[PDB]
Amino acid sequence: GSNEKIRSQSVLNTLETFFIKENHYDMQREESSIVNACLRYLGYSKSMCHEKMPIFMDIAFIEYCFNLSQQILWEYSLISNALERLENIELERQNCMRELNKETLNNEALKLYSCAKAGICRWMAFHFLEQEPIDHINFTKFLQDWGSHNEKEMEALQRLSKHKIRKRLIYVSQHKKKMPWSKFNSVLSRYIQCTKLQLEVFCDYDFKQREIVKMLTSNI
Amino acid sequence: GSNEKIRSQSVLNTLETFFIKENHYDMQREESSIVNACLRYLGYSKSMCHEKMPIFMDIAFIEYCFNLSLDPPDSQQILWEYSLISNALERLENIELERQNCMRELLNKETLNNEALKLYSCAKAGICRWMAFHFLEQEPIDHINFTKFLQDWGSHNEKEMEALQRLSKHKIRKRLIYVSQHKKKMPWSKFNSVLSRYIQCTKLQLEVFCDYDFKQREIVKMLTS
Amino acid sequence: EACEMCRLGLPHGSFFELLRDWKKIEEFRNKS
Amino acid sequence: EACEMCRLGLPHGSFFELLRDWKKIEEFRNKS
Ligand SMILES: [Zn+2]
Ligand SMILES: [Zn+2]
Repeated sequence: GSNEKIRSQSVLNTLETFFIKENHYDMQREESSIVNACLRYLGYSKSMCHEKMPIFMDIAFIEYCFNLSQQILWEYSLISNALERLENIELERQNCMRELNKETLNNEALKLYSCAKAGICRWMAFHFLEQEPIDHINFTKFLQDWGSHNEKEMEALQRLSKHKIRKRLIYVSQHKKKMPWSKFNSVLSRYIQCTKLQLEVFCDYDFKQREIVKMLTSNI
Repeated sequence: GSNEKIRSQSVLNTLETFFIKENHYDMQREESSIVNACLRYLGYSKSMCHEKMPIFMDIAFIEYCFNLSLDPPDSQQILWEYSLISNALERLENIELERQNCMRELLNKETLNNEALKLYSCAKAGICRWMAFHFLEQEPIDHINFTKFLQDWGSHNEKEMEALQRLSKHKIRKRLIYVSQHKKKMPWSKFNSVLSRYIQCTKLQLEVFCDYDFKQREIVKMLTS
Repeated sequence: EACEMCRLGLPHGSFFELLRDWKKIEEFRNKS
Repeated sequence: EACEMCRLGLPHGSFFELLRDWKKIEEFRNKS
């Protein structure tokens, strides 16, 4: 019953020490087996099914999913879930911040968020557009769900979808090379580090940002 | 360096939560993978190479290795192998040393202490004996490791261990007859009971007197009224 | 009792879905 | 720097021996 709670809580506390980094989390090969075993245990834990997931889990997932330390799996269901967890991070940031440099960082997160969210939605869309045949239902269903702030860009991708493979690749290939992924990797990485910094400083989380705070106090 | 220290201490705290039992620890299917992963992580952890192992690990090991049960039988779950059983006796000795040390520093205290001592000597001797039985039934006998085992773990019992060394020179049928007869007289279930009681008695002492938590609250509650 | 997945003893919730997504990424990166 | 095993990064000590012993018993009970 609730010994299973205590075991699961303890397994979660171990993940917290493996996942919360100063910089970004990645699967080092010496930790894959235990991290996997911890995730599988929580995943099948009866007591954890309706439990509020800590925000360090979502952050570690985003860091892992987008390799922030062809490595990103551009799959509909996965990126949709990834965007949902990125949203969970942002809501938690907003709530915790709502309680000079406070507003500078708060605004920086808001701009990096939308820009990162756009980048993810865009590159998922590019991946829909590279397939043959296209899945028009899911492509549309994805744009409706996630790109509703960048509506004119999605309108343009929607009417690009009517063209056959050759022209789709030429638009996608040229637009990939105008703004490459490295831009969004950098924006996304910065949103995570900026969110971590805010939450530790003001909202009393612990993201191992003590050394980062001392460097900003030094004046560089 | 310090970060992997912290991570290893956390893996160890998670193991504590899986291993410490009211009754005795056994490997359940749904915990196999995480228990194995935690044990491998600690086994290769650089920061753990010279850390003293907490006593719950030794206890869990002993419960698992000898497949200890209180209430209830399983066919041959104990691996009678020289190196394993020698390491097991070492870990039992560590439990005893921890218990003795902590009992130096209410009215049932002397009794619990003395009962643990009797149980330790009997458990130790029983494991010795059953390891010796295994050696005696091998064909040929591993005389180097056999003699080594008795020196290391049969110093207190030097009277009995003279006979086994003479017995090891006789042929297989004679050794099999001896072992057969000595097993019928004092079967393993007697030593399962002795070990189980040693371990459970030790857990209670350590909990009540020496500030451990070994989930014995119900035994302590009954010992009040 | 209310949650029929709980009654059925089947896995579900945030931690399970995280697990599935994490595994997908691994499977993808293991032969890449 | 006293420990040559620590200098070479090779596994050793109590937790390592526990692991090996633990593995030996699991091996024995899956076969059996
Ligand atoms: Zn449920
Ligand atoms: Zn060393």
